[PDB]
Amino acid sequence: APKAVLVGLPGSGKSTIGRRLAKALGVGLLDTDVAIEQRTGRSIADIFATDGEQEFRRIEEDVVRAALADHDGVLSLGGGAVTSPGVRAALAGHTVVYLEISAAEGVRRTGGNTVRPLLAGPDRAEKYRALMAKRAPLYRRVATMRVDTNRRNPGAVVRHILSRLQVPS
Ligand SMILES: Nc1ncnc2c1ncn2[C@@H]1O[C@H](COP(=O)(O)OP(=O)(O)O)[C@@H](O)[C@H]1O
Ligand SMILES: O=C(O)C1=C[C@]2(O)C=CCO[C@H](C1)[C@@H]2O
Repeated sequence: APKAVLVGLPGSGKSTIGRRLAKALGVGLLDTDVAIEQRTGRSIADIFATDGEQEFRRIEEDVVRAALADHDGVLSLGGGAVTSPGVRAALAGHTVVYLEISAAEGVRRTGGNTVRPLLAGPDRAEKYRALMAKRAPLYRRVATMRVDTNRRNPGAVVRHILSRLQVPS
């Protein structure tokens, strides 16, 4: 039972915030993207490219379930995990922190040479806004807490999370 589950588009800060957040709570960080790659011995890009997204979502869903059952620290889901309904159902009852980012900032923060099957040029920004439109509702439905990561330098993001995790709502 993770202390917290982080959800958000790529660029929202799931590894930046999830590392600072897991240290602060004195527990480990688990990223389901890396967990997929450790389970399968394959890169994320190879699974998309070779087996298709539908088969990727199935490994993901099973990895997420396994992490929700097993992990006691901070768990960050890959950006599209929430599109699988059985991920959304497994998330019920958990502490879910939606990292909210704008398009322009998400795009800016994701502009390096990381391989992203669903977020490649040209028109990468237009893709990101399609991902947002599609997924923002899904993140809102599963989240038990929403945090703007736009301006906030990370340590302030984390501080906000901690004090919100401690008090009732
Ligand atoms: N609160 C923040 N402020 C500024 N930059 C951030 C913040 N959170 C993450 N970043 C930066 O944005 C990029 C994407 O970070 P990452 O944490 O991997 O996002 P995700 O893991 O959701 O894709 C990194 O270069 C990181 O330094
Ligand atoms: O937003 C996505 O669908 C994905 C985001 C990632 O977390 C990031 C990089 C590679 O693409 C897939 C799928 C990963 O799960």
